[PDB]
Amino acid sequence: SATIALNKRARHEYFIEEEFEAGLALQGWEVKSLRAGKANISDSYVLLRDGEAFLFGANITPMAVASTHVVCDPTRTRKLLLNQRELDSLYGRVNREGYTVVALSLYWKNAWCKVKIGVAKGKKQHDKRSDIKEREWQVDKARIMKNAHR
RNA sequence: GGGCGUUAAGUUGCAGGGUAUAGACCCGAAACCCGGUGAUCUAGCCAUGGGCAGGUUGAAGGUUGGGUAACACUAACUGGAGGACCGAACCGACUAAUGUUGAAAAAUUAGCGGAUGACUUGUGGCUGGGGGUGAAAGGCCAAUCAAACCGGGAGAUAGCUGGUUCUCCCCGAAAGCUAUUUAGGUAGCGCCUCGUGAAUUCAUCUCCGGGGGUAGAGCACUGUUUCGGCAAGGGGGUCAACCCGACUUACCAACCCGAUGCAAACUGCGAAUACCGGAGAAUGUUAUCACGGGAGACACACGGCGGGUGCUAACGUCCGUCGUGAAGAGGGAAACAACCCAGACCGCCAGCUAAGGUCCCAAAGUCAUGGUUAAGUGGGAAACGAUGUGGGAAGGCCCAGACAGCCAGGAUGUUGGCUUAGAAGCAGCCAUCAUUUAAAGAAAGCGUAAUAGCUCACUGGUCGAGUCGGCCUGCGCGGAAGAU
RNA sequence: CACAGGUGGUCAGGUAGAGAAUACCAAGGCGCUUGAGAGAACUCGGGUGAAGGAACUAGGCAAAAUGGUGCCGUAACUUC
RNA sequence: GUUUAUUAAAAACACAGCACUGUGCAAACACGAAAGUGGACGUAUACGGUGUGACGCCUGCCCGGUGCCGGAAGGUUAAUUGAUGGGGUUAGCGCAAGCGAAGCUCUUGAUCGAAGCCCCGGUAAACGGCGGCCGUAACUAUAACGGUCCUAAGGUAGCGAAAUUCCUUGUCGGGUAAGUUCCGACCUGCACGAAUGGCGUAAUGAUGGCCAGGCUGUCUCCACCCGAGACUCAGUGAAAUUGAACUCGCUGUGAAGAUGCAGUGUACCCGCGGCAAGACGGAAAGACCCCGUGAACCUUUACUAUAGCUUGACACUGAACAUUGAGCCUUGAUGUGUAGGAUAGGUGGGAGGCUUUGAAGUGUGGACGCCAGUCUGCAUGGAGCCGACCUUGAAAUACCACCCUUUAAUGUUUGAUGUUCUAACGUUGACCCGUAAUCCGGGUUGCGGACAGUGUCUGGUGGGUAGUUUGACUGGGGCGGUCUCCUCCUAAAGAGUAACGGAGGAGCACGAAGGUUGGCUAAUCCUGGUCGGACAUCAGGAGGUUAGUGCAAUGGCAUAAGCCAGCUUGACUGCGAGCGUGACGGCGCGAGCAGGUGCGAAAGCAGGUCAUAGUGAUCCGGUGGUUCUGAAUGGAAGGGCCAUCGCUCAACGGAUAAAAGGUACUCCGGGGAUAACAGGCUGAUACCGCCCAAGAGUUCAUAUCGACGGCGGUGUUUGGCACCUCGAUGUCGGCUCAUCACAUCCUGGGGCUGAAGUAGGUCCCAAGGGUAUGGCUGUUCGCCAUUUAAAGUGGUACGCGAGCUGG
RNA sequence: AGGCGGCCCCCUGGACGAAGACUGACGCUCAGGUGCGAAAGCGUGGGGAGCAAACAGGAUUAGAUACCCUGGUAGUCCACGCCGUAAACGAUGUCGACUUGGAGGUUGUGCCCUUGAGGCGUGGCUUCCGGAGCUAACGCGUUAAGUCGACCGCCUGGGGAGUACGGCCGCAAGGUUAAAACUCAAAUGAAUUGACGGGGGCCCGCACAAGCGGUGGAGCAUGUGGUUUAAUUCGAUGCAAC
RNA sequence: GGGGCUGAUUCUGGAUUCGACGGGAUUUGCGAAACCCAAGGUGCAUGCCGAGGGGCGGUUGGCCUCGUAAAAAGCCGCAAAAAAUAGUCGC
Ligand SMILES: [Mg+2]
Ligand SMILES: [Mg+2]
Ligand SMILES: [Mg+2]
Ligand SMILES: [Mg+2]
Ligand SMILES: [Mg+2]
Ligand SMILES: [Mg+2]
Ligand SMILES: [Mg+2]
Ligand SMILES: [Mg+2]
Ligand SMILES: [Mg+2]
Ligand SMILES: [Mg+2]
Ligand SMILES: [Mg+2]
Ligand SMILES: [Mg+2]
Ligand SMILES: [Mg+2]
Ligand SMILES: [Mg+2]
Ligand SMILES: [Mg+2]
Ligand SMILES: [Mg+2]
Ligand SMILES: [Mg+2]
Ligand SMILES: [Mg+2]
Ligand SMILES: [Mg+2]
Ligand SMILES: [Mg+2]
Ligand SMILES: [Mg+2]
Ligand SMILES: [Mg+2]
Ligand SMILES: [Mg+2]
Ligand SMILES: [Mg+2]
Ligand SMILES: [Mg+2]
Ligand SMILES: [Mg+2]
Ligand SMILES: [Mg+2]
Ligand SMILES: [Mg+2]
Ligand SMILES: [Mg+2]
Ligand SMILES: [Mg+2]
Ligand SMILES: [Mg+2]
Ligand SMILES: [Mg+2]
Ligand SMILES: [Mg+2]
Ligand SMILES: [Mg+2]
Ligand SMILES: [Mg+2]
Ligand SMILES: [Mg+2]
Ligand SMILES: [Mg+2]
Ligand SMILES: [Mg+2]
Ligand SMILES: [Mg+2]
Ligand SMILES: [Mg+2]
Ligand SMILES: [Mg+2]
Ligand SMILES: [Mg+2]
Ligand SMILES: [Mg+2]
Ligand SMILES: [Mg+2]
Ligand SMILES: [Mg+2]
Ligand SMILES: [Mg+2]
Ligand SMILES: [Mg+2]
Ligand SMILES: [Mg+2]
Ligand SMILES: [Mg+2]
Ligand SMILES: [Mg+2]
Ligand SMILES: [Mg+2]
Ligand SMILES: [Mg+2]
Ligand SMILES: [Mg+2]
Ligand SMILES: [Mg+2]
Ligand SMILES: [Mg+2]
Ligand SMILES: [Mg+2]
Ligand SMILES: [Mg+2]
Ligand SMILES: [Mg+2]
Ligand SMILES: [Mg+2]
Ligand SMILES: [Mg+2]
Ligand SMILES: [Mg+2]
Ligand SMILES: [Mg+2]
Ligand SMILES: [Mg+2]
Ligand SMILES: [Mg+2]
Ligand SMILES: [Mg+2]
Ligand SMILES: [Mg+2]
Ligand SMILES: [Mg+2]
Ligand SMILES: [Mg+2]
Ligand SMILES: [Mg+2]
Ligand SMILES: [Mg+2]
Ligand SMILES: [Mg+2]
Ligand SMILES: [Mg+2]
Ligand SMILES: [Mg+2]
Ligand SMILES: [Mg+2]
Ligand SMILES: [Mg+2]
Ligand SMILES: [Mg+2]
Ligand SMILES: [Mg+2]
Ligand SMILES: [Mg+2]
Ligand SMILES: [Mg+2]
Ligand SMILES: [Mg+2]
Ligand SMILES: [Mg+2]
Ligand SMILES: [Mg+2]
Ligand SMILES: [Mg+2]
Ligand SMILES: [Mg+2]
Ligand SMILES: [Mg+2]
Ligand SMILES: [Mg+2]
Ligand SMILES: [Mg+2]
Ligand SMILES: [Mg+2]
Ligand SMILES: [Mg+2]
Ligand SMILES: [Mg+2]
Ligand SMILES: [Mg+2]
Ligand SMILES: [Mg+2]
Ligand SMILES: [Mg+2]
Ligand SMILES: [Mg+2]
Ligand SMILES: [Mg+2]
Ligand SMILES: [Mg+2]
Ligand SMILES: [Mg+2]
Ligand SMILES: [Mg+2]
Ligand SMILES: [Mg+2]
Ligand SMILES: [Mg+2]
Ligand SMILES: [Mg+2]
Ligand SMILES: [Mg+2]
Ligand SMILES: [Mg+2]
Ligand SMILES: [Mg+2]
Ligand SMILES: [Mg+2]
Ligand SMILES: [Mg+2]
Ligand SMILES: [Mg+2]
Ligand SMILES: [Mg+2]
Ligand SMILES: [Mg+2]
Ligand SMILES: [Mg+2]
Ligand SMILES: [Mg+2]
Ligand SMILES: [Mg+2]
Ligand SMILES: [Mg+2]
Ligand SMILES: [Mg+2]
Ligand SMILES: [Mg+2]
Ligand SMILES: [Mg+2]
Ligand SMILES: [Mg+2]
Ligand SMILES: [Mg+2]
Ligand SMILES: [Mg+2]
Ligand SMILES: [Mg+2]
Ligand SMILES: [Mg+2]
Ligand SMILES: [Mg+2]
Ligand SMILES: [Mg+2]
Ligand SMILES: [Mg+2]
Ligand SMILES: [Mg+2]
Ligand SMILES: [Mg+2]
Ligand SMILES: [Mg+2]
Ligand SMILES: [Mg+2]
Repeated sequence: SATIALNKRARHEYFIEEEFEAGLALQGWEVKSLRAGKANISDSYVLLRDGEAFLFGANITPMAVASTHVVCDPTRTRKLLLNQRELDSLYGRVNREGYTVVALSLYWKNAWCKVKIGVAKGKKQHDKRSDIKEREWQVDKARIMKNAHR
């Protein structure tokens, strides 16, 4: 009885180029967090290591049904996965410059928990001009509706 | 074929046991309802009268004047508004003692608040009970109020309570089953009576006919579990400490073999008793079922016995089976319904006896031979101790002098290096074999800078009868501290 | 009940006081329907107290103490 | 200011000020069934209802629940409404069945029908409602911060250990020598809050809490004195109580704490004044607690009613016009199956009544208009258009018209909104008159008018008003749980046999999963083999009931009662001796026999399932059969018998067609049959002693503690039992006094010591003497101040109310 | 001075000119005082169409408690009261005297034939240029920020702070007067030169759409990034490299 | 403290994250640790004595080598910090 989660504060920040739809591997005492709607995907960026992708930093919180006692950790290098013909080429995409690949949403389709994947660009950035083209398009079309009609 | 009848003499009286409908054995409710009666107190209200002694405080307005151009504002003066103050009569009831079959079924005493107001008050009219009135407390409406009081249906009703009065004689229960808006009541049965009718009927018991699955027992099986052999392969290697790993102890590991367990929801075993059914002797008031009259009771405790609950705790709970209590007096357990003995027809200044007792209170063995106790246990309770004891079976020393006495010897190797601080036995693991054996410890025990030592272990010697220490026992000592 | 009870209106004398309060008095009234005796504990109503002052205790309840006019003097605070 | 007279003056109530809402005056509302009467001889700046309470600053979010307001397209529906239908009567056909015309009937209820409700918005100064969880900052501290789930929406203005805050005496500070109260702040507000009002606030309060001065018998600790009682003498002279008394102490027993019992100790009989521990002292049939299928009031969306309040029907109740509804004078009369001069003939005869029982041209004013055409009318003419068909699963709008999925005029025909009028009625409008009368009647006129208001019926509404249920069981009640039925065990070897004792199940499934006939016979493990895989299909081997029974558990099963295949229906009709089974109701087992089966050839077998669970009394009604009856006869609308339907009536042998709560305003009947305090009885837990040695303590078990475990004691603390007490012993603390125990707090004696001495530790003895004052708190306890030789642990109805305080 | 905006009536302040007569400095400034004083806000009542904070909803939004839309209450309106701050700006206190011009616009007046809208004059207010001269300049510039006089308030660097205490002032909101410790050494007005603008106009270039090709699709030639590496020896590391 | 509710959108039922990871099966080829024999190739050979090793050390008690007695190996410790792009920013 939980709905589709999100980590929306990335899309108008980075550059998103090509998208991939991963799976996970949940590691022992911490799944009903997602079933209840408790999550933290704050600054979750997949460090590619050993040909074996991991999520780190994300604080999926423990539940309260499972006693909060012999539970696992909120943050853990959780071993992500995804099909070989989709994984085995993205190293050449991501391993060049100040790139990481992030998590996007811990949604679930096909009765099954997921995580999204998309290659990112950088933060040391004048990230202005395509937040400027919006007000150099909306005001422009208002001005030219005014001009063409009026 | 069955089921229900024809084997049936019934009515109307009178006495009577019940059941029925009427209050239905009697007294006893809070209330519910129908008529009535009350607003002399009180609750509000209404018309018409009265009361408020004495002091204070000084509002508004008004002047005499400043103030401005008027106003505003302001100075003293007058004027006396107030749910204003202090404090009488009057009200009111806050605090405290007294008084509580007091003086009074709500008050005295001493302090207290309001006291020209939403006041108080005289007298008189109005408001009716599921109604009034209410600064509204569920307070008040005649000392009574979450529906006043007075008659009536009222003999409301009470499945609950206490009482029910003359005598003798007979028999004599139950506290259980089921079912209950049912647990405290009643019904049907089971149990006691009174009458009728009927059979060796039932009852006790020897032999005989049988079905059991309790106790006890047993582990193939449901399931349990300890250990060895058999044990795959393992997280441990002492050793790589990079390795294909030098691998093996207080480790686990299969359906496995051998042994041992336990057990209400385990049984291939299995009584004792209990019960039903036949055959037979005696015996008893036919004690037995069948019908009929009338019950009572359905709140049971203990005590033993096999058991669920509880802590093998209760004068506990809840059932089985039996005795007693209830419903049972008598004796003894000091008294003490249940315990142990025992059934009170009645009288006797009559004998025998059960249980329990036989010094005295007090009725009887100061009896006997044989023991045990020395603790006033007997006269309140143990895990545990012990040269207290009494008995018995041993076992090893025992006169080729041993048991404690009493006297001597008690070591070289070896301070073993160590590791402490010096390490001889001493602070500490090792090997303590052995030189030299009459016999003597790389040390049994102390100590402190180590020490230095010290005895002893273990023998020799002296010395002239029992020991020395383990079991089994009856009796007993301590542990054994409570409130008048 | 010959009961510390309960009810309204009319008149207010002297003397110190603001005054019908209170005090002592007049005119008028009554002296309280059981009385005598002794001077215990104790109860009630009462007076004062060495020294300490709330230690008492639920809490200064009670008691004590203040108390009248004239004049001086009089805060934070306020809707003045 | 004022209230519980007769225990409560307060923080209660009431007030002015405000906010809303109702009310157009015959008000609105209330009492009275009505007449009227208040409101008010007033008129929205007035009155009623409710909410909070002066002013000062302030009064935030939410309309989902709930109510109220408006709105009416649809759903929804009474009273009326009887069209259709459905079943019996009887003229008559029935030779005898059966159909059965009108009439009276009995039944079913299409159709017209308002409010309400469903629905549409609003409104919180209407009832009310106002969240979680998680993450980072400069590691410490939180988190402005993002995350994301639900609601209608997340408590903002101010406040906050408070009159509210348990844990809690939260923390810190001031006040104190010390402060569970107080005062200030702080947030972590279990469970503050904005008109059931928040935070301030001067003034007052017989007010709640607290601190200081001055004061004192309030106190340490009382002393005299002043009186009235109390005491003796004289006079009068009572009550509440009482089974009876020749009425001692202790220990034990005992419906369990003795003035009476058993033992023992002590006591000359009898007064007088005091004291109040005991006679469970005296009063008030215990009010707390609960059983009662007693009782009262009270509430709400508990049950049915019911005053009112509203909605419609008809009557009181009337006429013309606009709109009507079916009707109401004759049939015009429409017509596509892809088929097509294209507007086609239900059964039926097969082709013409016409043609003077008077047909069309052509232009085109209506109309079916997929332009194919047409229902074409008729405004000046004196006359022949169609029929088989051309495409024919269905031949002509060429020839009857019982006249239709389809439609018109002219009059007739009645419901509603319309409108107007007055004659019914209202007039608590005006004026005159009875007359001396503001009522009443009568008249004059004016206004309103078929509304309104009444009656009967009916719908929605409705704690304003009344009647009552609200179950029992229980190791006291409520709370929870349980209640029927099935098997085991408890169940003590026949049957039976308890608890809120132990573990489970069931409210069905099966037209085959039943029937007979013939067969067939298990899991498990190993070997071998294709994708074979850890367990599939196959072959053998062991295996020997360790599998399976449509489901729980037990007892069975191999002749199988399991697993297949073949047949087709005995999961039969009427009976049933004779038994097991319960109190009965009643469920259970059936051999054998009559009818007609099935299976197999036959002897034989089947009245269910391998058995035990899978259900429900009675009434009340509907259906079918029913030569049972049939209120005079003959029928039947109805009643019997037979088959059979509608219950989680589950509290299951069922008090009703349907039923929750509060009482500390309380009331009656009872009981220790059952509670709270106390007594008794256990004694696990508590406490206090002992026992075993891990070890600590430098070496060294016991100077001194002792983890692992043991035995035992007193009868104190928390608990269990329900014996005594409910026609009543009063219960926490403090104030007052003594007494006893001894497991000792000092004083006293001694031992051992990691005891040098001062002092210590810890046991052996010993109860005779002593055993504190303050603050906080009700407190005992507790904390702390500060003493002290020490400030003992306990029992004694947690000593002590016929002696007091009453916090 | 804020402010003042249809039309009319009533009542009324003030200005400016005509040509005189008139009293003779009665005049100027003014701390404190008194009075007015936008809009907002507050109190009492009213009326409340539109508009429209807080408020609700939709979005835009990485977020949006805003800009946009959709609705909508405080208020804006009236009357009577207090408030007494505004960029209450011409950021220029009041009164005077003088110092060259022009172009307007407003209103009043004298004369000439105004035959017609005409001609030159003196007035009054106001706008725009602009000389002398002054200001850092910007600019003002007979209405001065020029030349002088008469008083009057006001400043002594920015923050702190126009804040706190305290007094007055009112119901309040806060108006009213008005410190300091401390802490930087700049804040600051004009101008100029760059650069930039989601400011402007104007212009270019295969930079743009017009059209043609291939890149990016799979392989394959070349280089690089990274991954591996005893090492694969360095550099080229968006635009300007592969 | 007891009592109820919540423990994956199956809630009396049968996962398909097609999701590179750990463990298993099938298809597959040539090295002896996946397997074996001395003929097809071939000489001074095997082992027990005994002895030794990369500026330096270690392991299988042993991997190259050696004949009456001494010189040379694959991997591990002391050390090229063998961080390559470092986490999301400016200083
Ligand atoms: Mg028969
Ligand atoms: Mg007779
Ligand atoms: Mg009789
Ligand atoms: Mg009074
Ligand atoms: Mg009082
Ligand atoms: Mg007074
Ligand atoms: Mg007064
Ligand atoms: Mg009350
Ligand atoms: Mg009374
Ligand atoms: Mg009454
Ligand atoms: Mg009554
Ligand atoms: Mg009667
Ligand atoms: Mg009676
Ligand atoms: Mg007898
Ligand atoms: Mg029952
Ligand atoms: Mg009974
Ligand atoms: Mg009873
Ligand atoms: Mg008899
Ligand atoms: Mg057994
Ligand atoms: Mg009989
Ligand atoms: Mg009885
Ligand atoms: Mg009983
Ligand atoms: Mg019994
Ligand atoms: Mg017994
Ligand atoms: Mg027993
Ligand atoms: Mg017992
Ligand atoms: Mg008992
Ligand atoms: Mg008996
Ligand atoms: Mg007896
Ligand atoms: Mg005895
Ligand atoms: Mg006898
Ligand atoms: Mg004799
Ligand atoms: Mg005697
Ligand atoms: Mg004798
Ligand atoms: Mg003798
Ligand atoms: Mg000797
Ligand atoms: Mg007097
Ligand atoms: Mg007298
Ligand atoms: Mg005296
Ligand atoms: Mg005195
Ligand atoms: Mg004196
Ligand atoms: Mg004194
Ligand atoms: Mg004190
Ligand atoms: Mg004290
Ligand atoms: Mg006092
Ligand atoms: Mg006094
Ligand atoms: Mg008062
Ligand atoms: Mg009163
Ligand atoms: Mg009272
Ligand atoms: Mg109030
Ligand atoms: Mg609404
Ligand atoms: Mg609502
Ligand atoms: Mg309607
Ligand atoms: Mg509100
Ligand atoms: Mg609102
Ligand atoms: Mg942090
Ligand atoms: Mg609290
Ligand atoms: Mg406080
Ligand atoms: Mg509140
Ligand atoms: Mg509220
Ligand atoms: Mg005597
Ligand atoms: Mg006694
Ligand atoms: Mg007695
Ligand atoms: Mg006497
Ligand atoms: Mg006496
Ligand atoms: Mg006395
Ligand atoms: Mg007494
Ligand atoms: Mg007595
Ligand atoms: Mg008594
Ligand atoms: Mg009683
Ligand atoms: Mg009673
Ligand atoms: Mg009237
Ligand atoms: Mg009621
Ligand atoms: Mg009950
Ligand atoms: Mg209970
Ligand atoms: Mg049995
Ligand atoms: Mg038996
Ligand atoms: Mg079957
Ligand atoms: Mg067969
Ligand atoms: Mg079955
Ligand atoms: Mg008939
Ligand atoms: Mg008949
Ligand atoms: Mg008849
Ligand atoms: Mg029943
Ligand atoms: Mg019934
Ligand atoms: Mg009794
Ligand atoms: Mg009892
Ligand atoms: Mg009893
Ligand atoms: Mg108690
Ligand atoms: Mg008790
Ligand atoms: Mg005992
Ligand atoms: Mg114990
Ligand atoms: Mg020692
Ligand atoms: Mg010891
Ligand atoms: Mg008692
Ligand atoms: Mg009692
Ligand atoms: Mg009594
Ligand atoms: Mg007390
Ligand atoms: Mg002692
Ligand atoms: Mg000693
Ligand atoms: Mg003593
Ligand atoms: Mg003594
Ligand atoms: Mg005792
Ligand atoms: Mg006591
Ligand atoms: Mg005591
Ligand atoms: Mg007493
Ligand atoms: Mg009290
Ligand atoms: Mg002149
Ligand atoms: Mg000034
Ligand atoms: Mg304004
Ligand atoms: Mg207004
Ligand atoms: Mg818009
Ligand atoms: Mg200013
Ligand atoms: Mg300006
Ligand atoms: Mg200025
Ligand atoms: Mg100015
Ligand atoms: Mg110029
Ligand atoms: Mg200047
Ligand atoms: Mg100037
Ligand atoms: Mg300021
Ligand atoms: Mg520049
Ligand atoms: Mg620029
Ligand atoms: Mg082009
Ligand atoms: Mg590219
Ligand atoms: Mg390409
Ligand atoms: Mg390079
Ligand atoms: Mg270089
Ligand atoms: Mg390049």
